[PDB]
Amino acid sequence: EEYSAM
Amino acid sequence: AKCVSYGVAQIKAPALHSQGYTGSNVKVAILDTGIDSSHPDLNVAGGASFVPSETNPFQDNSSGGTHIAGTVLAVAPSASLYAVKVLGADGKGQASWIINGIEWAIANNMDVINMSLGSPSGSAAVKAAVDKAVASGVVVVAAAGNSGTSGSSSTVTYPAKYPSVIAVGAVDSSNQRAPFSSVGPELDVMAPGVSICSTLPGGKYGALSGTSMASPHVAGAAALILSKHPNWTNTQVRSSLENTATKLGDSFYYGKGLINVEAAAQ
Ligand SMILES: [Cl-]
Ligand code: NA
Repeated sequence: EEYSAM
Repeated sequence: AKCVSYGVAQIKAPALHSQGYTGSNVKVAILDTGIDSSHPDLNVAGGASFVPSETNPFQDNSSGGTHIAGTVLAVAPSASLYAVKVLGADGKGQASWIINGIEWAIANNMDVINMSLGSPSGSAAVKAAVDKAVASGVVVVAAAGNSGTSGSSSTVTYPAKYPSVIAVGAVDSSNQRAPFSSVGPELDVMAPGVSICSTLPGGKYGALSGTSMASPHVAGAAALILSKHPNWTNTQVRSSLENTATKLGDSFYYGKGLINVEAAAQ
């Protein structure tokens, strides 16, 4: 999971 | 909104509210950790989860999606929110979940997508999905990223970094770039993103910081603009926001500057 909350 | 935030005044949303524009009949998909639909202050019109371990889009075990939903409504009190769960409780997600959320948003005729999320390397499959969304007429807005600066290198995250997507950086209440806000020629506009008070899960409220908080100010602004100009294309809405922004300094740090939704709504 490379996408993170910003 | 029940929690007061400087950010709504800062983008000149009250001027549009006073004119009678609140983002009526605009569908905004929040592609995030869910929206806690039990919040007394949020009405969620529909949704979907694409996180196999977290099957309910109407709960939020992270807090980001609920907060962001509240910011969209603080800017556009009449917008219709859709909870599209593409990130889990740790705020992390896979490219495929994000693509499934984008495809759901196209299939369900969303007007606006908000993606308060980013990866440093991005996905060719995500690029194809966002480009398809934009070609279908969706306003696609994303957080520019919280990766600060890297000399002359862009630090904008994916999918913000793609030309089809509006990349939103964060300023504080003094219109200074937040130290965490990503930079690069891909940055498009800024919005308030420091200590933004909004809705949290379990009927709570509180401040959060990030380009994640800046993005929904722009998603909400797009909803206000479409309520005054329902015939505008996504291209026209985007152009309006970029062309009427308040210049704040070098575009590498600030893009076109702070959105001015009063000016953008013509
Ligand atoms: Cl991507
Ligand atoms: Na972009």
